[PDB]
Amino acid sequence: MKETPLSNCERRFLLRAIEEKKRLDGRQTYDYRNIRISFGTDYGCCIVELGKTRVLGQVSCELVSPKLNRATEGILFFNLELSQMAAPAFEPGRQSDLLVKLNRLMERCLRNSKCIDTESLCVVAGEKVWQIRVDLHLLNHDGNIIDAASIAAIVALCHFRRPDVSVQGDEVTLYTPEERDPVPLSIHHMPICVSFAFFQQGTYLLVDPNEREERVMDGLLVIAMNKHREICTIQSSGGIMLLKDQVLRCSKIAGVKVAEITELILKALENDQKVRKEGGKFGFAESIANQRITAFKMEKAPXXXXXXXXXXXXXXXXXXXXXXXXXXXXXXXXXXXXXX
Amino acid sequence: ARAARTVLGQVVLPGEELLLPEQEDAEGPGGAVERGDRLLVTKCGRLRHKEPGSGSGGGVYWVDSQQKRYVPVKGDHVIGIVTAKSGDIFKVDVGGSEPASLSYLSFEGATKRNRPNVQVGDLIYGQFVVANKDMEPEMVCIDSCGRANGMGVIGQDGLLFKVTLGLIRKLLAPDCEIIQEVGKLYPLEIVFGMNGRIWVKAKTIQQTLILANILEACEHMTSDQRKQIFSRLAES
Amino acid sequence: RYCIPGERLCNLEEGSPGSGTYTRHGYIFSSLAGCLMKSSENGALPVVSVVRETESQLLPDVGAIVTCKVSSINSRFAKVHILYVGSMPLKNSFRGTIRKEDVRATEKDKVEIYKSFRPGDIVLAKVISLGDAQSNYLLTTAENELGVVVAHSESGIQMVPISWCEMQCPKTHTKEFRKV
Amino acid sequence: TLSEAEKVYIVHGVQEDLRVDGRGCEDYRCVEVETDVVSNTSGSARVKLGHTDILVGVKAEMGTPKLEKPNEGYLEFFVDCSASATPEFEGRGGDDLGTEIANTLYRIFNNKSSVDLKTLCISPREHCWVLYVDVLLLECGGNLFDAISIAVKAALFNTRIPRVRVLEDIELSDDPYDCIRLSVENVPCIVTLCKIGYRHVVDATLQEEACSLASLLVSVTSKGVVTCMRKVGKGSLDPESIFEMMETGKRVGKVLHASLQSVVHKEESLGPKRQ
Amino acid sequence: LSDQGYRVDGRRAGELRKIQARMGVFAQADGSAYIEQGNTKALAVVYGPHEIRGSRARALPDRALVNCQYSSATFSTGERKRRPHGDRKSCEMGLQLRQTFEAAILTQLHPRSQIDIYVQVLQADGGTYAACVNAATLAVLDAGIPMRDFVCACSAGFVDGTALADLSHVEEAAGGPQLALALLPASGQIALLEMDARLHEDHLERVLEAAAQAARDVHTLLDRVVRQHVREASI
Amino acid sequence: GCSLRHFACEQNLLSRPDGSASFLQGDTSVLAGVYGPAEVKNKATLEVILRPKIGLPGVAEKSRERLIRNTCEAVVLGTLHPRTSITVVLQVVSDAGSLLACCLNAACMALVDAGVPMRALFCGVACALDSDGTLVLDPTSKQEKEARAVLTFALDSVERKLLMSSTKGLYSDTELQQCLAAAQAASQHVFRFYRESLQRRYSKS
Amino acid sequence: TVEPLEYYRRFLKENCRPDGRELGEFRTTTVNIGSISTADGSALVKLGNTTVICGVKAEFAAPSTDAPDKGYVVPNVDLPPLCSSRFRSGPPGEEAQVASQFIADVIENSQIIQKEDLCISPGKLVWVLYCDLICLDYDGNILDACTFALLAALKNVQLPEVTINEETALAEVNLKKKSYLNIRTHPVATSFAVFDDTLLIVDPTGEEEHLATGTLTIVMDEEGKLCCLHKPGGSGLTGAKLQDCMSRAVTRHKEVKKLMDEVIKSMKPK
Repeated sequence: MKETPLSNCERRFLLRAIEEKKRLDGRQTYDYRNIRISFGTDYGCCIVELGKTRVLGQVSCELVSPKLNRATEGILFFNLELSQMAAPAFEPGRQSDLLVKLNRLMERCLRNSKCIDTESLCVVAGEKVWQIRVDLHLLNHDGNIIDAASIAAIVALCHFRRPDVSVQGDEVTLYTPEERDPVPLSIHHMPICVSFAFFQQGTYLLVDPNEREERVMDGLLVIAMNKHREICTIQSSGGIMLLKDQVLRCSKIAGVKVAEITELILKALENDQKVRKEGGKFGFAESIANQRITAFKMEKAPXXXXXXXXXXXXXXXXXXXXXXXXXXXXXXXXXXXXXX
Repeated sequence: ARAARTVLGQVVLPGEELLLPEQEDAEGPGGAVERGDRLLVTKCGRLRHKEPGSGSGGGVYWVDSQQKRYVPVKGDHVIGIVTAKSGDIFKVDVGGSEPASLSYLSFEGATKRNRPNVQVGDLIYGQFVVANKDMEPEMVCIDSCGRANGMGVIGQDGLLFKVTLGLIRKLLAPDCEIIQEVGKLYPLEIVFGMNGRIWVKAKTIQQTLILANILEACEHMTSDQRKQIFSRLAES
Repeated sequence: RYCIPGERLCNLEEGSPGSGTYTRHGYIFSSLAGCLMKSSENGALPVVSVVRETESQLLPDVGAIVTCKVSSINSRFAKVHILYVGSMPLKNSFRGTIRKEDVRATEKDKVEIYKSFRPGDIVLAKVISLGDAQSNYLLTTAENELGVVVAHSESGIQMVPISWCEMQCPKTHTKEFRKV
Repeated sequence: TLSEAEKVYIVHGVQEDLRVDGRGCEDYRCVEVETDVVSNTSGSARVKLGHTDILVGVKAEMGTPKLEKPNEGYLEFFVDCSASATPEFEGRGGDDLGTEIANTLYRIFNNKSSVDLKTLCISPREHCWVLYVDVLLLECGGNLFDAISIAVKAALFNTRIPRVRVLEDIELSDDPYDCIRLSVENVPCIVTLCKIGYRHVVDATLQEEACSLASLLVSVTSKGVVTCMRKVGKGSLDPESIFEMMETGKRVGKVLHASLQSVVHKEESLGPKRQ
Repeated sequence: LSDQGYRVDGRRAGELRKIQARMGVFAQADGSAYIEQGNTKALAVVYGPHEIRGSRARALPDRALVNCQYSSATFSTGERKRRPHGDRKSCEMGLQLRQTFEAAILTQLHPRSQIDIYVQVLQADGGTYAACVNAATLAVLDAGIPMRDFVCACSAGFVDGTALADLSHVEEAAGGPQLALALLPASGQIALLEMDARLHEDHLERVLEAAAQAARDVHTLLDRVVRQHVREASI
Repeated sequence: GCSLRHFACEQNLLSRPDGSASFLQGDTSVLAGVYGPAEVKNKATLEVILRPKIGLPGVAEKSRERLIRNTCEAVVLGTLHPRTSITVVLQVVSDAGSLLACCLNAACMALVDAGVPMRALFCGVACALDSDGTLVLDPTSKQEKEARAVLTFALDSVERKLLMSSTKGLYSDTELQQCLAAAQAASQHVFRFYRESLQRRYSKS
Repeated sequence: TVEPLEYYRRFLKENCRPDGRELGEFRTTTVNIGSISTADGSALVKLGNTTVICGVKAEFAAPSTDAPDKGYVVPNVDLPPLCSSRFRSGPPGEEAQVASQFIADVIENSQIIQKEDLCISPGKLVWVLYCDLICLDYDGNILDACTFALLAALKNVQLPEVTINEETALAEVNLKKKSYLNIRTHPVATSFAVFDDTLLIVDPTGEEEHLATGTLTIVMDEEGKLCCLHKPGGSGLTGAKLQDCMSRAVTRHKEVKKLMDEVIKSMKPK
């Protein structure tokens, strides 16, 4: 669609300022923009905000017939989608280079960590196993994705709720009324993404680049570290001179961050759990719903409701009544003689 | 609906009919003119009105709104990015619903001119004389009033950053000192695009950065505030 | 009075064909398919052809007059849609692909394209030389009767020309500039 | 590419019985098949034709062979175009010939009945043998559509289907014991004839096919039966002229078709453990 | 498994798996190369800096352009699957290829030039990538196109609390502890780098080092396979 | 008794596009994105894509996304200026009843925000009928399956003029009558709500 | 032409169409039932040279796990580069599809056939329906051409009987073909073409529906049970205005109903 243009000075100076080890959005070299997380009305729903980049996480529940081979550990699927409204240039279909690399790239560390059990879901191995699909929707697109992208999922993955009531012998039955209790998951390990942007021979290194940054950076690296201070995946891109040595701090540094980042999931993951059990308040996001301006919520009454409902005859009778007699004519027009 | 000029000298909705016992006027932005006369609201904004009286060759009934896309007008002041140079004219961007166009001559030169002095991805200060509903707009850099030169392709180094129109307006209001208020600090060079574009450039990145950041917030402050807040910068 | 692209009538010894023409080794086979027509020549022999239902064929003439409705307007360049190269033509193949420049928007004056013929209106002009180097045609509105002929107001009215360089609607009042 | 100044000689030259490379009219070139080079499956061959390279593999499978013909075995041919094959056709370019030859090799062997639906039919209506013949093209030496005729058969005589015994279940496979192998000279082939005036040729460089609108598709077995044969072109021909080229099919094909159909042994004889 | 100074394949975890390569094979291209990492086979071909072909549009000026296709023999694997349908991997793979030379290749002297290198897996057996890497590398070395440095990719797997280099296939089957990199001994910059295993934050120095050095060898190895092809072709 | 459910909306959210709008109908909401007036290398054309939170966009969508598209060319005076193109995208945020309805106002605001010139505004209202002939305003995921007649109407802000409607159910004319009319009163509220909220955004403009 | 906008309406202001019709014109309505032998139930209806043939083939499957013993009815609305060069050269077209479902939604809004009867073996067998209709010549009310192409194509369907013997399925062609195809409800659809100020025409044409400003179709059971209402944005409206469409649609319904009912004793048995 519309190509988001890009000045010269803008870029150049944007860098000029990196040479300054000064962040334009005025932060420090290894910090994250604040990231927020809102939970959905229903369970298995979430929204992430890496501060301007927004992701959508939804997980699914199914009783599919596992695959051939190891018909003993059910399968799972995830998908990441890039929206139109995502970026301007995001007309559905073309950006593959991202949706390719990224979708797969992301999806890599998922089966990499196997942080997700595949037999606990499996009810009747060989016959009926569970299929859990997870979908990612890039709402807005500003700077570092894959990270909110990961958070999105992980953050999401922990909130979903699988149903189950009673299945004995070779029969399966589940009732939402009994489902009012059993509905959890197998989140063994939780891995996250940490990208590192490079600048001019990686003689400068940034973390969680914003959109503008995103552009200026020559080469970028990602990392995957599960709570257990260990990796799952790394990826080098944008072609650079990545000295095994330096490759080493980032790796480190990434761990450093994954640390705190987790905190939140759990942190809020808890805060959420709390509300359902107390006062109560599911929804999408009342926070943006109360903060002054650009948003409003109120509830209004429905005897204006039934008062006019009788008027229907007035318009229904006045008009159609005289309109029904033309039928006597249509009876004979094309039907009678068409016998040919 | 039913209204006239003052009936609502305030905020309206997209889809309203209103008028005054008139004859001729120039339909503004979010208003429609058809009915003797009458007017319609298209976009969603408050009512604005500038009077020509008779002598003042300028008079219209206006409806503004803080919305994203920028809308070029008469000879307006905007900053540019050059989308491309195709033949005698190149399109620079202004964040309108499309670009605009600049001549292979608006820099007081005959051919074999402003060649490396005109480049894709560049910046430009220009007033476009042509922006009319049904036609596309084009801008210039000379001072045709006297063919002088008040608008050049922007600086050697510098910075441009978006800005809430509400601010650009208020920031450019003659009755606002910020402009002269800024007349302070040395040594500095900045440009102010209607299209919300401030290109700056102070001693170092820093004073420069501050200044912009300072600008990013400018709005809500003691009509005075900026003052020291500025003389704060001014001083260093 | 009909022919199929697979039957033969005469041969190289009597006539040559323009329409429905198909020839091999001297006989007459019919390329086209639909109808048969014969020709009389001012030479004591006939020309053979099949019948082209589309009697209407490309005929926009080099320096000829035309009916057209404007498209896009560049205060520097003007674009148009032409339909009738007079009237006999209904052709829409060349559809609207024609250009004119201010210099030729008139013979005197110096009023910008913007103040001559707008995007939506139909205009009349004669044709200038054509350089299919870009698939464009040149035309002029430098005549006392030439120029543009259509007028629409802001309200949705029609306009009459109050002068040589104006059109106006009776409802609201628009003193506008259009090369009458 | 495709030039006229040059297309001139090309046509007269081939009528003149002076091809291009010291070749009369119906001349071929050193064409060999190396059987088995894919240490990953049954049937295997690398036939290099002039300046083209083709490779075909085969593997076995059990169970259902279909629905209407359960009590038997049928073949599956999957074909591939190599981005290295056509400096032209890249990612969405294989589809072309890649689907076509997949069908041309799919119909020939389909009706040919030179298929041991018998030596491939486990538990009829339950288990059946299925072999996947897959293709790859590494270059184009002209008449390349024919190299597939050879690599398609040449890889078949080496289809040492494994000696497999199933006992209801239970599976027995002898890696040392390779006897439940099926290979017969009933196997069909491809013979093409493109015209270069009235002097029509088979196996002619591309520079050569370049001077023609159509070619003829003919198929013959060990001796001379016919498999799928078709006319392939954007132009047209004269039937009287069809039966002549047509016979060129049983006539010229069996020549090196017979001389090659033999070489399968030449490799099998001077190397039972030498290779 | 693997032990006592003898890996499962039957080799020192520090000793690679002999590879022979036929470079400058088919001469109907410009860049040609054949190789097999022990029992992993694939063919990589490149075509010189020809002027922008098909789709005359897109055409990076300042520097050349690069393209690379990756596909694998349906049987080259263990069983057999759909190559044009399960593209996800390959393509993903392909890009990886792209980037790598896209970095080192010198498109800086081939404005608008379009160099396309396509690779195919003939017989798959671990270190697939690293294979085509060089497999491709050689392919170009052949098409002699100038390049910053000569580069090769290795694998490095950490098992039994130890570092193994060039996890062939069987071990690839492990816990999945495998990392790879493309490398330019030139200065030893790490061109490409992709590890996908659940290793703890410190077997890196080790595993990292593993492949790192490993390349350096693969390098000297082909350094010869190459130094030889120059002198003989010199005849 | 005939009341539409909880009402809420967020405007100008996504910094990326020219038009952002998130609408919330009770435990249901949707967000719409507009990359507004665009000159694309005549008039102004509007194409809209809506995808769901779960699964990929089905064909049902394709069709549904069309109605929205049309209902708009209708009020979008934007169609005005030529050469221009305009895009909207809807995202299934919170389903739970009155699905289509939400999208409408969302997309509507999507534009309001995207400040594209409008002529009128359009709101959607939905209703469900039970095997006992009972209709409700701003139905429910519960209401919806428990009902036999389900409908959503696109209405004129200026004229109430039902600018569109699509439905599946077991109702007749005797049905299509009050409900639409009723739908009027309901839409009227939404329509009222807008005003107030729009007063909010411009609260200090 | 891009110009004749009003021209077409000139007829309209003085109510009349350059077709020679006005407020309601069920022009050439023709059906050829079972015209397709190689299909168990078919109906071809061509109106004002537009051809949507409903070609229905039946197949045996397996009713869902959740919906145990539930039948199976499947439609497909396609349009190749046939009915109009102005069509794509590949996968389904924007509208091409909307209709696809339309019929479907109709199929489901109609209750024509209870899935109950489709199940071959309640809980392990089902009857699948593929009613594919294709417009050979597009031009006007591509929407109605289906309600009929389909409604009739169905009455044209007839199949044997269902049987399972010792873990096998026994159904023979010359079996017992009863209840071939019968629906307690035969609602149909009609399409009106409208013009801004609601001056609307019916059974719009390829061109008529074209420069149109609003489309609206209505499906109603025999008993007048408004199956579904369709209005891709119709300039706005009036219940009463709709009321006219309401009743006056009924009329064109009886006609078609008869148009088909007439194929009962004649083209059905001939």
